[PDB]
Amino acid sequence: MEIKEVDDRAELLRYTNNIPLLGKLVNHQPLWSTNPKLKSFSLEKISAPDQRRVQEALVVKDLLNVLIGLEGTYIRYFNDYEPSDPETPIEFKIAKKMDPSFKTFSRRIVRYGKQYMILTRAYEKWSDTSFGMVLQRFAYEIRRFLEDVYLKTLVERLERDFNKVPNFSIRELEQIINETEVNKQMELLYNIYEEIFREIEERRTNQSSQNESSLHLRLMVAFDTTVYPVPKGGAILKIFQQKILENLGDRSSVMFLKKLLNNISQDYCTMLYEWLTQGILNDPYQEFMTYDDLERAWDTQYFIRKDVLLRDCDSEEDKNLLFKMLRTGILLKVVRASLQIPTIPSNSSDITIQEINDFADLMEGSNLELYVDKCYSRANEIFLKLFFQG
Amino acid sequence: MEIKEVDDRAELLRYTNNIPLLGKLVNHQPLWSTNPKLKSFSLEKISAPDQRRVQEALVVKDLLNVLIGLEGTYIRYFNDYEPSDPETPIEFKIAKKMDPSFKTFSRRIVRYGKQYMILTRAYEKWSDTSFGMVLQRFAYEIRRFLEDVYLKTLVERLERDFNKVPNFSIRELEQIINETEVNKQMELLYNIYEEIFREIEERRTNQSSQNESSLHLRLMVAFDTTVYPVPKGGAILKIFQQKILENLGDRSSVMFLKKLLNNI
Amino acid sequence: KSLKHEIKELRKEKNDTLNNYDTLEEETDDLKNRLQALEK
Amino acid sequence: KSLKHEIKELRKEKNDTLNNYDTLEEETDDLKNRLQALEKE
Amino acid sequence: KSLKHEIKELRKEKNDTLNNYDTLEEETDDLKNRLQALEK
Amino acid sequence: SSVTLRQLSNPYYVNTIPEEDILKYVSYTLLATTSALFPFDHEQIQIPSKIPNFESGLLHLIFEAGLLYQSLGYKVEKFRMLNISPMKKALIIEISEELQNYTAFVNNLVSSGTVVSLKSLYREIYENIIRLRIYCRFTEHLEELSGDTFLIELNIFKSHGDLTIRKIATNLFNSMISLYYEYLMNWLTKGLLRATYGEFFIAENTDTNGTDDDFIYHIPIEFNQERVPAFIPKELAYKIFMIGKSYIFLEKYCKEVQWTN
Repeated sequence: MEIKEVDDRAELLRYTNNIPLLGKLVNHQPLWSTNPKLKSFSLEKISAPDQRRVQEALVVKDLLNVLIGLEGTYIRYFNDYEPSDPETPIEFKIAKKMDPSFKTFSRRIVRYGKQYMILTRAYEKWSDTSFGMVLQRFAYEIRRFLEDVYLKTLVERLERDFNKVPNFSIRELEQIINETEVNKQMELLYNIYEEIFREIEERRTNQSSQNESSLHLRLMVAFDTTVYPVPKGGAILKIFQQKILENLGDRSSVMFLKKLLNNISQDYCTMLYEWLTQGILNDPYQEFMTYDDLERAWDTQYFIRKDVLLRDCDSEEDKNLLFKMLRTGILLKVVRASLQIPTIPSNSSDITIQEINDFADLMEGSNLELYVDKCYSRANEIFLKLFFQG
Repeated sequence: MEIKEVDDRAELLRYTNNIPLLGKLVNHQPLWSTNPKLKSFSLEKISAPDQRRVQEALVVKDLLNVLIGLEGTYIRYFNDYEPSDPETPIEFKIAKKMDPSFKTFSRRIVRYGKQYMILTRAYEKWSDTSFGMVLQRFAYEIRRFLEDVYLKTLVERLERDFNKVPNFSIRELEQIINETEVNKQMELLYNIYEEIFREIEERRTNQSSQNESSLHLRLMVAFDTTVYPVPKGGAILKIFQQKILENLGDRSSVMFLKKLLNNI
Repeated sequence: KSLKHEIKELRKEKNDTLNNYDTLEEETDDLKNRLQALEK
Repeated sequence: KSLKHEIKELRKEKNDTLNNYDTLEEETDDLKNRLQALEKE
Repeated sequence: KSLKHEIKELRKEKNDTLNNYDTLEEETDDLKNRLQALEK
Repeated sequence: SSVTLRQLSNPYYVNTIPEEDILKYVSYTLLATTSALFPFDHEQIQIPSKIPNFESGLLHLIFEAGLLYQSLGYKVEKFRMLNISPMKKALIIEISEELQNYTAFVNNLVSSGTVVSLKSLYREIYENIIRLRIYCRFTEHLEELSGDTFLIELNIFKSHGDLTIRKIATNLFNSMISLYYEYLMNWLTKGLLRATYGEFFIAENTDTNGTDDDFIYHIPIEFNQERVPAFIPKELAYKIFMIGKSYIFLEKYCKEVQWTN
């Protein structure tokens, strides 16, 4: 192949304000559509059955480049692809003169390459602060997955066999992609991405849309029915529990999804535990089920974010449990503020509360009910001791 | 590399009247600029990406020799270096046909080589009696640093890896220098030396210069407002305290400077 | 709004130019496919 | 106001793409001239 | 004072000679490279 | 058919730079140095024309680490010669220590010989590219924000969901808070406001308007309630202010030198 001469220079982006915390800071390489660095050796010159494997070698090289979102010689970006646009669509156009079997296989691989690009862009985007640490931990999980499963598989199997294994092929490439299940794990992460994206789109377009139990108690409270632009906390744990309810029967998929749900929600379980045992509200990303005002000092009015709730709050027992959690937290903060202490001693009651180590396990049965009941009894014991002896 | 024939007699110095107490008493070796002992094998002939490690090894040898002030085959003193004159300036010029990455790393390491030369010359000078025991103890601490830390690092790490450790390279040389803190501690010593030097220069140029409590009390005592040519005692302990202040936050630099002050 | 409008026009012009370049390459290949039977 | 960088990048990328397009029209014209020399005979 | 003057003049001549040497060596090497091509 | 697909693809990419030479020179380019292959410019790396668009894209991804290392080294060398508060110096030291760990990691990769392709080199430095990205984002406004603002921001980022951002923020916060504890310790045991650069909630205020020019009635020290960090209760902040004020009082006006010492 001949060599064309284009000025190619790597450099950090000058304007880094519209770039997320983990967005790519280096500029983009020269695109084949505008700045080709090779006089493309047209394919039909090696289309004969004796040059078929040479064509396969070229195409598999281009596919190993595509599987990480780089354009090969014969598999180039869509005409509408704009790399300087973080919202740009992502498609690949395949050399028309390619062997049709290679073309089919290359389409099926281009699919996973586009999924890789989209997921990379998605973890970059959700690494920001406005998305809540549930979605941030999810983005971290996506990045960890790519780097330590998908990139590992690519590098150590497909590229390594291209370099090392004779009689390697493109059908063996797709087979190896399907073996390690990395395509199914990518399909699960990309389905979760698509669901979060569809919900964001609904919340951004369906904007024109907008109990006596809240008064039956002695409460300076209010429901916060603000439908936030991006789902947070419970709104995304509902997405994950729904994707577990949908993928039942495929047990590897369910194990993967449950590992995801248990990793992502660790910090959320920490929030809920600290709330139900200390009345602490360490919510910097505004995603807990309840919050206060004045961010005179004790004059606090609690709100309930109906958007980030773990449950529906429609039924009777659901509102009972919700208000019991809010009440546990209120009583424990009142105790802490009374004793001027920063935390509540662990021995200030005979009822000990264990942490939350498996979120799905907490949400699945009535474990949330009994857990909040234990926390509520402990809070009421401490609170009535305070108010009856001090 | 083929040998050249020059006269190299290592003898003591004839006149030692303007030499400090610890000043060097031998004469200087022949410089490459005037008396080269080898025909320099031009580096352009090993610029091929296959012979790149050969040029790397030659540059590492020159660097291990520069690190103690000795000019190498391809890294040499510049033109104004006069070895007999002790107040000479010190810079190294690097072979222009060297690989540009090797030139960059070599300039970085030449910084340390020049700092070693200047610090050795500094304690040699400050070993005199006209400098006060504070500057003399600082010169003793400088020489003990060199001998027991800088030369120990140099030999037992850099030369032992250049002789026994494959996969060693100039970038790993600079990494080793940065990891052992030798660059940071030597930079600290060189900053203190430069502060003492600017002080000496001010006191040498600022010659346009000129308490009632000693009278409110029965004290037949006067003030000696003499501004000496070199700082002594408190005028140097103040420099060290000022350095410890300017290094607040770098606990390693603060510990080094505090041990230096407690020693001096 | 004017900067965004120039971006919209320049993107449309890029997309049109690339579709024209693809079309011209198909014409180039058709001309080569005619000509190679004469020059061989 | 940094939208001006995408404007300059698109203008440069368009001009590069148009230099490719003009070069491919010169190649198109060369092929048409070579066809007009041979295909008639 | 006279000895210090002579030292300064001799130091200057040395520096100029050394700078001239390098300029001359560079010319010498360009000529060698041209010659190696011609003798080859 | 023992010919691998790489050997079948090679004859079409012979006018390009072989991968092994690209690796030899990337060894240096990752450390923000120039070379004969990648002539690292002012702040550009100038990828040659013998490197096609796919290798060029992969090299852009890889050289993100080299450019980030260069920018962070520039920040370190700039602030190493400036006059900055101790807490900014601790932040600069954490930056330079990250750069030192990155240099050690790149040198281990290159010297081990286990890196045989650009894609494996990209996967190996991926998380290091991410860490350098975080470090270069956190310190974009280094010369424009005070140490306590950095404490507030890193306290916000200690709750991030990403473990890497959270860990970097936690370490930066722990170093800057060690030096803030040194500020507090100085003020509480010596009444010193030495080298705080306006990062402390207690500032020496010798600004008077003719009333008490010699501080007979004043003790020229003010206590800004708007600068108290969110991790210190205003009651404990007032107690700190009063402990320092009482130490300075006892030592300067009550001449109680032995007991204050």
